[PDB]
Amino acid sequence: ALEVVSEPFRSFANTLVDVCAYAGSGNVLKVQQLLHICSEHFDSKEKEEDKDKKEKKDKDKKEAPADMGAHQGVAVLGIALIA
Amino acid sequence: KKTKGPDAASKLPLVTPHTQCRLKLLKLERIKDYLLMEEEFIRNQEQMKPLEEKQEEERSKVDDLRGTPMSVGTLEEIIDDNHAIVSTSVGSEHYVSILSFVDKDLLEPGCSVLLNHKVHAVIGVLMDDTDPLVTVMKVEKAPQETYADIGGLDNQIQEIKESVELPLTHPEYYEEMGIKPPK
Amino acid sequence: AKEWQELDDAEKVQREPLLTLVKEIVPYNMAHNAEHEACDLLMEIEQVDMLEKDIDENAYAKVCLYLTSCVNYVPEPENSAL
Amino acid sequence: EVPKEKEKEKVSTAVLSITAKAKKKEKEKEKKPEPNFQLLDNPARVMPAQLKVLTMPETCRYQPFKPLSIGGIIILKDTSEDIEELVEP
Repeated sequence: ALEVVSEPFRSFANTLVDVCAYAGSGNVLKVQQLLHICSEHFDSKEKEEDKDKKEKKDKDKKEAPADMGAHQGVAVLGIALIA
Repeated sequence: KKTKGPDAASKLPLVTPHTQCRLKLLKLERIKDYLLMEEEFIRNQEQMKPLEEKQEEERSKVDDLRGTPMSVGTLEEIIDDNHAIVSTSVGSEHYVSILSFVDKDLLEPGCSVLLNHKVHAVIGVLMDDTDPLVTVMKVEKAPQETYADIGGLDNQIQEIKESVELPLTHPEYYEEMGIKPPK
Repeated sequence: AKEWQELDDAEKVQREPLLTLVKEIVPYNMAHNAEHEACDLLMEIEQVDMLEKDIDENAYAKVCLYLTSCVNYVPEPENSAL
Repeated sequence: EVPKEKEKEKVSTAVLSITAKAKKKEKEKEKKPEPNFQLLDNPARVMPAQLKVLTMPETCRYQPFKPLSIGGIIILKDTSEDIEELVEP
């Protein structure tokens, strides 16, 4: 909330700070919400370059799924963020 | 390209405990959770990013020039840069003109060549002519078993593993001596 | 939890964590205190299975780490002189 | 009388996992005049559906000597002069 006092770069920092917080804490709430909003709010307009950091940080909060969800993150990443 | 097309499987990283237990419940729930996440994201991003200025008018032009019912024919002795000979399924040697859309490379004799129905003209190359009786032999839903499921065959399993898995797992082990891996 | 779990030293041990978790989520500490007042001590050996399942479960818990925090406080006594 | 030019271009969520319980707990934590009797001007349109059920506005000084169940131009009775609102737009 305190970082809501700046331009879309405030949204940048918001995504970054949440990611830097949840390193390995595999969840669905924050992951889903960021994954959705970040790419649903910045690709349309000229202001962009946020929708990369969320996915590029799915590892964080997901990089340590007891070495179980890793094989799923690979699927989602490879299929989506490239193809 | 030599695509190393995998079995396009393993969508089940494998539930560790097989005894009905809440651990199983939680793990399979995690699996479903990521699957639903993937479905949601793909649908949402398909709907969003209004690239509706698509179709790349030009590709529409190409499709327009290559009419409806295109036909599959076998390219033959290529005569000139802008000319080549084709052989339809009835084995009739038409003399068509290679249009510009076709990459002059990748069109070798014996390579199946697309054509325009009315005026036989090489319109595009086809690099997928695998015999529909042969493509049915590619395993695309990996059978659900693991080396632990089989038992009592250590010595007889290590031998296969040393010629079906290790040679592509740690191939340095083999080259270091220069022995070609058993095939 | 104190009687049926180890009714014959069977694989029922794996089910007591399920019961005590799906139930008494908030008072799981106290439900465990009542359960392990006698059940853990009657067989110090059984505690290994409990520790194993809780360890393998810690990686799985609620989105909010209240369970994961819960599954982190609870294992200390089990790792204790117990 | 409305532009009626709306556009959402959004996707509805489908998030449905064990996380629903956390969503519910967090949500609880956070939450804890009409026409048919109006008036009308003189040269105002009168639909034939109401050419026979209108109202006689006696307020002004004059009344229509012609029976009032039709439409069309009807010349009213001429009362004394010096009336109010002698307007001829």
